[PDB]
Amino acid sequence: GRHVVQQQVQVLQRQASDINNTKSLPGGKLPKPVTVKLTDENGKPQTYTINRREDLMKLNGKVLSTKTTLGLEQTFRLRVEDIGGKNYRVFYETNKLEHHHHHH
Repeated sequence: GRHVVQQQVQVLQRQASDINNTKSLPGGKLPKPVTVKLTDENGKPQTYTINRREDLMKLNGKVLSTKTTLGLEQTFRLRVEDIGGKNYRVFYETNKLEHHHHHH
């Protein structure tokens, strides 16, 4: 359902936090790989292995689909951005229901 996205993206925001709080080996590679799992808009869970802090950027641009009862399946997009020296934050953008942003 929609909670798949809401859970996976939320935990990913925490994942980024872990990655961001974890020290990195020369190059920006991470001590220990983290498994992040996103379900694409077609409904297939893809498991990404974060071996470097920069792997967070791989997730930016990911598309999710949200199936909700009493509504419709909306397209959600995974967005990650830089906040510091190889430090990235995660959130989700929804262009299907725009309250302030307009598509360019």
